[PDB]
Amino acid sequence: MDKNELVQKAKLAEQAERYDDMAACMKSVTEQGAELSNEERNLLSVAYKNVVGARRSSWRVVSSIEQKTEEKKQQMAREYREKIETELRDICNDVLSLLEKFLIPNASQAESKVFYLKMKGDYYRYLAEVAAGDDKKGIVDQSQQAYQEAFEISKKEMQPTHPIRLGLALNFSVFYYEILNSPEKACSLAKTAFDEAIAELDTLSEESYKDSTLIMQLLRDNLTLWTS
Amino acid sequence: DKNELVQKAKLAEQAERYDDMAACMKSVTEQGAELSNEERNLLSVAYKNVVGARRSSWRVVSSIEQKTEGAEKKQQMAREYREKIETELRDICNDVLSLLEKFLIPNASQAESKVFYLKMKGDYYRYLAEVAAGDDKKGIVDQSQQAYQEAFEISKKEMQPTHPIRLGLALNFSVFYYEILNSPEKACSLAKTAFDEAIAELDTLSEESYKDSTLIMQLLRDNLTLWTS
Amino acid sequence: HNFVRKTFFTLAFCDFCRKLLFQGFRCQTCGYKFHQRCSTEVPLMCRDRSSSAPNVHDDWEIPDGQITVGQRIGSGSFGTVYKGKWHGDVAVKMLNVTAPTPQQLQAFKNEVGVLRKTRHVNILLFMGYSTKPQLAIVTQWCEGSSLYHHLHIIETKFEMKKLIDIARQTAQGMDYLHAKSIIHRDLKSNNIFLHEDLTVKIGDFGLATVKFQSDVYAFGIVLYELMTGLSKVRSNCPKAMKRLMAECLKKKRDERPLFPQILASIELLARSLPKIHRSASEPSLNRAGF
Ligand SMILES: O=C(c1c(F)ccc(NS(=O)(=O)N2CC[C@H](F)C2)c1F)c1c[nH]c2ncc(-c3cnc(C4CC4)nc3)cc12
Repeated sequence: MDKNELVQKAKLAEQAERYDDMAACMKSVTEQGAELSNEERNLLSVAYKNVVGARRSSWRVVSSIEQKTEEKKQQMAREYREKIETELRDICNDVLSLLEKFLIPNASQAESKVFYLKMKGDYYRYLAEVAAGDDKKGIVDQSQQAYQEAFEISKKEMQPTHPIRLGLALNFSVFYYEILNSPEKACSLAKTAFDEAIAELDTLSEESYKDSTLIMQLLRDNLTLWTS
Repeated sequence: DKNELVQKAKLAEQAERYDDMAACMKSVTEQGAELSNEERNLLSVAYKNVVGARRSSWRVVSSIEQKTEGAEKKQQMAREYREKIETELRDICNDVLSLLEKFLIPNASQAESKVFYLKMKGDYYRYLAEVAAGDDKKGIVDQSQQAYQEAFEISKKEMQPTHPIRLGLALNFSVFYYEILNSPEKACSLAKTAFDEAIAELDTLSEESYKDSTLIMQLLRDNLTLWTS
Repeated sequence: HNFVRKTFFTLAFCDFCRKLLFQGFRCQTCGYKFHQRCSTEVPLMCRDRSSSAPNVHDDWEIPDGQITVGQRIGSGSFGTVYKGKWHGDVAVKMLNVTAPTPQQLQAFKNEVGVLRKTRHVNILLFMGYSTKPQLAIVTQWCEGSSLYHHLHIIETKFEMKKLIDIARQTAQGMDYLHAKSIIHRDLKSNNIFLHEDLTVKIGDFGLATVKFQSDVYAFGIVLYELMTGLSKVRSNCPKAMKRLMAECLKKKRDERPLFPQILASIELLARSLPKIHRSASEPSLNRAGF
């Protein structure tokens, strides 16, 4: 196979949906140890996000019904919900193992180092909602280790206004709030990230001027929603 | 009437997992007995959605072919990927029509089931037409023409111009000649004739009838606007 | 604004061409959607091909006096409001004109012939009528309290899911009436009441002879009272609630979306809030432009 060959195929599966093949295309790029450019990196992150995007939406509605069934139906609907989450666990196991075993070991550049770790935290956060007890604690803890480790490199080599660095700023802040129920602990953390970007707005460029503000509005909308 | 599976099909539609819905609803037909309108109504919803993705997927891929001229290796893969869809799409058409002609129609008793089942058989043959070309296309379309004929035979005698099933037939059957035989005026008179009857059946309005009646008639009237423009 | 590919099922419509939308674009900002063919006219502000078949999922007259009438409940424009009881729980309106005119006398026969078939769920079901001493109309009594009382007298604020579902069931009412070629003038919460389980019932649709965009306009003010008990609406609620109200209150008639579209749209507005009820994640990069 060829890298230029598969890039074209991905740019077609990016159309007409069928994200399952699109993810399978990017996976074959990894196994040869080839590094990904800035654009080659986006497709892998874009494709895998949507595949797990469907399951989470399906799970949330199904759980709502099961907690609203009060009785053989309640037995049946509960059985169906446990089936969906089993599919989710397969995807997260595949994706992070692909990073840990192949992509992360070859990571050299500073910006790419941030991106690999940020994906590690996010694709562990989704596993937390299924988990309960010490399983939830470990998943919360383990994802926090990667999240915390990722934040280290952010301050050393990245500007206060970097789209990838700000990307980790939003998710890691949410992780403490949504899952670990530490609102102000997360709110104080998220509040720091917002001021960094607005501090040196002049440093932006037309390539990412609005791109950075894409997260900034979300942070502001997160801030307003959390403040009340 | 094994509601154990019936509720499962309901869940999948709520869960949007239409692949799951088809498999269970298929087993409903395996009972052999006649099915209520609700039990039968779902089957049309599920297989329609699965085919809905392919017709969306296939047309975009084929649009890239006959486009981006001046490239060899680009279009080589594109042809394979396009024809990769067809084998998948032909599975559904082969599977579904292998189910209608065996279980539902041979056991259907009333005009409600006989008209509905024949209309469904005709519609799925229409989607098979876009793929093949020439005699291969001819080998399929000539099969569907008799289907929309016999379906239109019983419906004239039995059920009223306000019946939900018959009115839908007035829509697609008009498109059949319009997009596979390319006879605008021929299709123009056929559907517009049934449109007037629906207006004549205003007195037969029901809480079930009014939704479908206007819905198809609105879209039925729209086709006249764009086609004759 | 950023846009992504999307295929729509059930029922969905364009936002510019305002016609059926099966496969088109959707905007993560303000939920804006449009066809590719109609994308040529879409601004930055927040070879056509045919479609096919979409999946779908005189004995009434009663004498006078026998009814055990109750207290006056209200005062209408053309009658007096009362509740009675005669072999069942009903309510009777005491109309104005003491001596019926010959024009409305025969029209009374046909008005009964028209109202005898409107049997919608979210409307107060017709039960009877009378004209023996004077014109009168019998309407089913609501086994509870009306809509206006609940949200203004002895305040009982409802669930937002219940609040929108009330509007959803309210939408089911007026939409069917327009399919009967009926245009309404007095559509307001002052004529809207709550039945068992506070289910919405709509009356004041009688007198087809004695007495749509304007109806939507009236319907727009009704839904304003729900979410208010424009910017005063809850921010945590889906932003598409604001968009639905904005279009329904346009000054131009045809610019206001019609009732058939709103029923599908209201269902959409009732899905985003439960499906996404949490702090927002991160949106990915846009991949479209014009
Ligand atoms: O006021 C009317 C009425 C009317 F006087 C005249 C006409 C119509 N409509 S109609 O007849 O034109 N129309 C066409 C066919 C069908 F008849 C409907 C009416 F609806 C009621 C009818 N039934 C009701 N039940 C309960 C309440 C009520 C209860 N509680 C409270 C507050 C304490 C909480 N307020 C009000 C009011 C009415």
